[PDB]
Amino acid sequence: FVEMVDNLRGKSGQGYYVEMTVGSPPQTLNILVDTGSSNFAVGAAPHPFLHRYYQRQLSSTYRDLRKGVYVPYTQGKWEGELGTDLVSIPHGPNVTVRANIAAITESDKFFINGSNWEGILGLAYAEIARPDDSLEPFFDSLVKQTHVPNLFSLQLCGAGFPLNQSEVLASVGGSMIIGGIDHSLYTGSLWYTPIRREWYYEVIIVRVEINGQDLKMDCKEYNYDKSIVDSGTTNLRLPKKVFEAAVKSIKAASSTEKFPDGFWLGEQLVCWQAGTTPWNIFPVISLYLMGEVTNQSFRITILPQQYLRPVEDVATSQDDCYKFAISQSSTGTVMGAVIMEGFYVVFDRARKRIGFAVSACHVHDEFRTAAVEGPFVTLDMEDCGYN
Ligand SMILES: CC(C)CNC(=O)[C@@H](NC[C@H](Cc1ccccc1)NC(=O)c1cc(C(=O)N[C@H](C)c2ccccc2)cc(N(C)S(C)(=O)=O)c1)[C@@H](C)O
Ligand SMILES: NC(=O)[C@@H]1CCCN1
Repeated sequence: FVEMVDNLRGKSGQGYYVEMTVGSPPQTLNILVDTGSSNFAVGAAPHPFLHRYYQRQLSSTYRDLRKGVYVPYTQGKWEGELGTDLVSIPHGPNVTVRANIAAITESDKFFINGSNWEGILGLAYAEIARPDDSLEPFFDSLVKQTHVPNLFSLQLCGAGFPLNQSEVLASVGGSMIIGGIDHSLYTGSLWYTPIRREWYYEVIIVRVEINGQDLKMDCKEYNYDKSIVDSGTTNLRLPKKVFEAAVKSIKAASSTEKFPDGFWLGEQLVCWQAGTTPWNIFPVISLYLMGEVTNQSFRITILPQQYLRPVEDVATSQDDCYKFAISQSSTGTVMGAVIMEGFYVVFDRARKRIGFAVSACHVHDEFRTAAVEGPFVTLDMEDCGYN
């Protein structure tokens, strides 16, 4: 799928987005790819952080549904008006689809200054779309209206170091292959875990390790409430109990250096002289997921290069600085960009499963690399899922 390879732009901490056009004549907009929601929405009125926005009055194909819509996210929220219009993806399959579109009229802490995206593409299921499950999500409309296979895959590429606005604009930020899988985006084998239920892209974690050492918690604690794959979330987010235990372990593994509590809470950056970041003192983190085969599991392992996110501390500073991107949640585990930047993730909706393979663009050093390995069968499974 050469045509779609490299169709994403973006950065760590900012958001990965794809170019789409809406209405007639086509209006071009950068749309954030978000597997943590199911609404297709675009800025539709002026906003400080928006360089452009959808102008319904200039689209001859716009259809006003005369209904309001409200969408609150873990971070940010917005309000808008529902309609439908023709939508296309310049660097995706060659099709045009009539889709539901939330025209954003008011928002709070949703749009990000300097992000370059103006809308969001909720790729999860109807069950969680607002106002309710009757508002057909975009991917669903795409599959019903075309011959595109009911599957998409994502490769989000972090850089390992900061990028200014010009570099971010002139750089490839990943690929979103619509309807298929591109072997050039990963190495090794693709391991699949079941989509537990079709609402969020829900999965079940069966074990967690920090540098091979078992966190040793009841696996229900790992999925307490739920565990999901969310490309629209920056961090690897963990339930309070798991988070406290994981952080105590990461601290113990990296104790040759002491960091303020603010670092561990993600409130302050840590910096080292240019090129001297001590990646090796930080542990790798492994999450074991249920396999498709009964009593079988596999694990995905990330490196500190995935969980210590680069941040530019000023313009002529000779320091490499980062923020700890693992934080706590009171709404289950959220495998955000920190996990996704390490793997090629296949959302196989047709077979209700998610595949993971080491990403061809994941960041690493000469000594360690991200990994996807299995199978494991000593595993004490299911009672791991929450109810
Ligand atoms: C179904 C829907 C009504 C609710 N579902 C969501 O809220 C889900 N998350 C999807 C939203 C989508 C979104 C929200 C705001 C701006 C852009 C997209 N994402 C978040 O809620 C979310 C986004 C962000 C975030 O900054 N996302 C940006 C755009 C981003 C940067 C880098 C990579 C990917 C995304 C952060 C966090 N934090 C919780 S954190 C500090 O732990 O990572 C959460 C999930 C938490 O259930
Ligand atoms: N995310 C990006 O901007 C990529 C990563 C390396 C340079 N381009």
